Amino acid sequence: VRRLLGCLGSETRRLSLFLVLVVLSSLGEMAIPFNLTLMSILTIASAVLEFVGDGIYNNTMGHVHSHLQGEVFGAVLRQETEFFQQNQTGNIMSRVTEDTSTLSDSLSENLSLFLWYLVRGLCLLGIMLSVSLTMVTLITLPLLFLLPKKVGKWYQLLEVQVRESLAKSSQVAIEALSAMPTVRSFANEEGEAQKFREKLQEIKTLNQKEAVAYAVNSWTTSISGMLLKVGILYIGGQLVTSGAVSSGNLVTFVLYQMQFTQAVEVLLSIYPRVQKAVGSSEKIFEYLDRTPRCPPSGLLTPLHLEGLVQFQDVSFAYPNRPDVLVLQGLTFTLRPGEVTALVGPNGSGKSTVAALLQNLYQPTGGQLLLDGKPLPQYEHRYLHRQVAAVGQEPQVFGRSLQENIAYGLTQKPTMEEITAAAVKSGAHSFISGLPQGYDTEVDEAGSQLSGGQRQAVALARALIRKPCVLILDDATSALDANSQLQVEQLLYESPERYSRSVLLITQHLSLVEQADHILFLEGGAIREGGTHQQLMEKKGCYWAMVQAP
Amino acid sequence: MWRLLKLSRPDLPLLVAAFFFLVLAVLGETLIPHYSGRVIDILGGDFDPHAFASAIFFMCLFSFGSSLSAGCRGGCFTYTMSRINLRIREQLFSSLLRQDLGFFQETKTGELNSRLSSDTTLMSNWLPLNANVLLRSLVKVVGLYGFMLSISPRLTLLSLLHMPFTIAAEKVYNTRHQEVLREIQDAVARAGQVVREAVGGLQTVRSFGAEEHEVCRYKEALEQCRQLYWRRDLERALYLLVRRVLHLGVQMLMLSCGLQQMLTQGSLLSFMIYQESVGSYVQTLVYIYGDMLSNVGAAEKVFSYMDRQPNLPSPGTLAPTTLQGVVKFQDVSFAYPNRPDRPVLKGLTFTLRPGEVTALVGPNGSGKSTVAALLQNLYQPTGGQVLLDEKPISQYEHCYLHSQVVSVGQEPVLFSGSVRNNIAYGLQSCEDDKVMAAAQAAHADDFIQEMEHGIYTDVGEKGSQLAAGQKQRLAIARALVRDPRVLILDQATSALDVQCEQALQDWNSRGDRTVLVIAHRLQTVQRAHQILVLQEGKLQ
Ligand SMILES: Nc1ncnc2c1ncn2[C@@H]1O[C@H](COP(=O)(O)OP(=O)(O)OP(=O)(O)O)[C@@H](O)[C@H]1O
Ligand SMILES: Nc1ncnc2c1ncn2[C@@H]1O[C@H](COP(=O)(O)OP(=O)(O)OP(=O)(O)O)[C@@H](O)[C@H]1O
Ligand SMILES: [Mg+2]
Ligand SMILES: [Mg+2]
Repeated sequence: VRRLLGCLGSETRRLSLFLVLVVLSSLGEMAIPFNLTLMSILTIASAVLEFVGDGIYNNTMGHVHSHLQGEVFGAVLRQETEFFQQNQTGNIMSRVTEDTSTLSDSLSENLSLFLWYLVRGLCLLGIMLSVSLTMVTLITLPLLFLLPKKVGKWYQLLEVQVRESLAKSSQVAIEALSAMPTVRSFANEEGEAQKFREKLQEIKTLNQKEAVAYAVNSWTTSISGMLLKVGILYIGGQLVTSGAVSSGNLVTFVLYQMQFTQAVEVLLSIYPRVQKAVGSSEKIFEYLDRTPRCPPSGLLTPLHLEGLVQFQDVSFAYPNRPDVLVLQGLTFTLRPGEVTALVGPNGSGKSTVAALLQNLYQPTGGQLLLDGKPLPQYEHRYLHRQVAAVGQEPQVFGRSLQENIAYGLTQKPTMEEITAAAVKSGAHSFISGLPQGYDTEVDEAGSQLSGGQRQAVALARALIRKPCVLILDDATSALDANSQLQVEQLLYESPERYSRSVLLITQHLSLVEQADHILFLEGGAIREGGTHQQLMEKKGCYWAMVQAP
Repeated sequence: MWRLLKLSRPDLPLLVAAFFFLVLAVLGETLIPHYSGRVIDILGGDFDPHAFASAIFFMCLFSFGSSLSAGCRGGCFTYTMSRINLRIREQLFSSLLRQDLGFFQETKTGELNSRLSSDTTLMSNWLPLNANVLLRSLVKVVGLYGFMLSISPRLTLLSLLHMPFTIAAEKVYNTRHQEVLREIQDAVARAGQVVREAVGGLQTVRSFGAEEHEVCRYKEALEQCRQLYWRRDLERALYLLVRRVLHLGVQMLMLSCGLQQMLTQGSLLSFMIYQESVGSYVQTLVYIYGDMLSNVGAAEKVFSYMDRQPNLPSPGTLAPTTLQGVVKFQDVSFAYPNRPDRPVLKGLTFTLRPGEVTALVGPNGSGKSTVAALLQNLYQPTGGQVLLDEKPISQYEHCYLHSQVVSVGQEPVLFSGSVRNNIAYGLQSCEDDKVMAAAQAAHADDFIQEMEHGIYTDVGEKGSQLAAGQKQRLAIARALVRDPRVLILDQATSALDVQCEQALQDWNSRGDRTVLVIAHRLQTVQRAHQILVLQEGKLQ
């Protein structure tokens, strides 16, 4: 239950400057009432107290909120890649945003209520001190803790499924919204509405039990307080006949007794809210304490680097389906100033080789070396700056073109190299056509651009880092015959070709004739390897692929 | 400000019923402080066997009835204030799924998800947050009012004077609060966009090592929300302080009106503290009324999304049994509604025959995919006509038109269902033989057997578990499972290898299907009956 002290104590200093004030108000209540402004000068002073407490406490609570949401999201980004496909996007959105918001508001209300009533209850206990009747009340008090102890676990188990179904409904909503042309082109809006209602049925089912649980809790709290009041008043009335104390002695003792019961039933009411918040902080605190299974960032940052890449007996298996092995026996070498073209049928695993080269995953039974050193040894930023790739499906984010091209660079290159990289990739030939120049805005997922424009923007983004290892993977799929020769120049006519190691994965057989090396990958195994003429002279699978038409 | 009460109609047999457990509360509570005194005065008037037990029985029954009403009221209120939220969420999603395409480019997906997941609780938060103290308070106020009705003929100058102090500031505050109550939403939802742009492109972002960049952007977005929250809390606390400070004016005025008579000191000095109390409770009343109205009115954006009408044309009722398949363009010129006054098509005009293959070629940005998307009645041409047979395409039934005319887009987007739930997308019911036939027709059955669970394999978001060629084959099978009459496919040869491309050369081997194909490599479309070339949005 007390899992919050590790994420609140850093603010407690400010809370100290609240807590003293709390008793500065509490003794205001305990003090007896002791000149036409005599009722004024005190009263507005009390109002000033009502400005200094909640003026400060709220100023701390936001610092608890905006920090915590800055941490949990960070705990999302440290996890491994295969986590992000095990948990859907909508689930991560829901657990990042609304669970944290609900926990923060629940804490911000319940902490203030708990303090402001515990101090008053302690003062009310202190002021009434016959010792014997007070001790009788204090021994019958801890009997009432038996039922919320059995109620809190039910509350946690009930609220966890509420959060799960809300997250699933949000995932359905965002998946329906993010693919709107595909939804409308098949006329399947009613299916998405049906899926949303099917998700909301579980929420209604759990809420109809939440209401009953709240009603039973209020019933038990009021019944327990009432019965204890009748018990203490009865035993007092029976003790009156044996003398005990005077009428005026007990006429205030019973009043302080019912005030103490009023103080304690509020804590009895807020115990289930504490249990509900504890249940609400379940999936979030799993994200914070989860150990990422990927290796951490390295520390080497060599000032001089060559594009020497070695694959030695690399075998990989996807963690979703670990009983199969996608890659069996990869072993090859990439040198600077050379072009290696990796070709094969669909389902071979060329994108898996690209993912292994970019340190997205880890090999199962092999060695991958960059300049004689393993990939996790290098620093994360330096490694992803020295290795650049395009990918089969490029993605562009919703900002300016000059920020999409220079994305991820902390150095912040100026205008000149941005324009040079846009000219080199051929993107500038339409970028100057836009009315706002390079400062134009493109929306989410690049819906304002065509396929060739998106591929050109991705290529210009990958070019501007001046990488030593470059991976092109179907970068010429959507490009026409006019722009693609630029890519061909980028492979064979640019003077910077000697400074890069290019890994080309294309199904266009025109670009692989001039490659220094050609690899044929089928079933996760290298079938043929050599130059173009050596493969053409011998009879093999590459010859069949060429001579198929 | 009114429409949400129209959303409270199915909750009619609860809410007023909840008010029943309200009044059965106070009808007990108004008999609580009197007879409880009958329990304490017997301390000085000790009569154990008869009066004490009767007083205890009556007090126990009264408190038992009050608690039994209060618990049922709380259960009914907690059920209703979640049913309202569920109805609002469902109706908002059903309204969002109905609007046009151009609405989705102005706004962002994170904004709509934040409107779904954060503003609806703000709608449903208009319940009185603290109510038990309010119910004890109203009974106490009624009792104090009944006790101070003994000073009636001098209270004629008191009730009227309690109205107009510091109320002219109230009409200020409910303005200055409400705009803040909107702005925080416009600072929350935009911040909720940031967690989109990382997560949905996580495999992109880790490809460049920009995690700290996204974390910095998220913390910068959170700082503005923290500042707005602090501003709202400070303004509310300052208003409360100034109200409590300036409340004493009527107190000192009535103190002067009491002391000007020098009824005596035992009748006015022991009288002032109760109206000095209940002034705070009537201030609480007006404060909760203002806060409730502000919380209701702080969702003008959600109400506008509720009431927004699309620019889609009137739906058609036409759905004939036969369909020839002749397609005609009549001087069609189209400009996107998001970026107007820049035409993309500049007077296209052609005809598609039922039984021949028409290929379309053009450079990047020339507008071929715009033609393909316009042919499916996704958009509206500003000039010219798009005719299917002899009738305009907008006059057809939606499901019938999108079951007869189908397209394979530039980039297929897949969903998080099974493979059978993705091939049969948009179909109410279909047999497994149709799915198997469409799988053989697209050469997709060779890798259906390879993956686990057969055809019931789970496929993640956007087809992440599959490769690009398998996704292309699944999209082709999804298009072919409907047995269409008009089939538009653009760049279906993006990721397929040479063998599959040669094995899937002739789409028109059936000989009774209108096919439109868009390709960049001109050698692939040498078998087309008709070839169309367009430059800068004009046919050559
Ligand atoms: N995230 C993943 N989880 C599980 N299996 C995967 C995943 N990504 C790919 N696979 C599987 O790995 C194999 C090859 O994947 P990959 O995308 O690397 O193929 P490819 O040969 O590069 O594709 P293509 O020729 O279509 O470009 C397939 O069997 C595919 O189902
Ligand atoms: N949704 C959109 N909103 C605004 N402009 C758009 C939109 N879709 C396309 N455009 C613009 O229309 C022009 C061409 O669009 P389109 O995608 O139809 O071209 P295309 O020539 O078919 O593309 P490709 O390069 O894929 O062959 C470009 O200037 C592009 O920016
Ligand atoms: Mg691939
Ligand atoms: Mg196009």
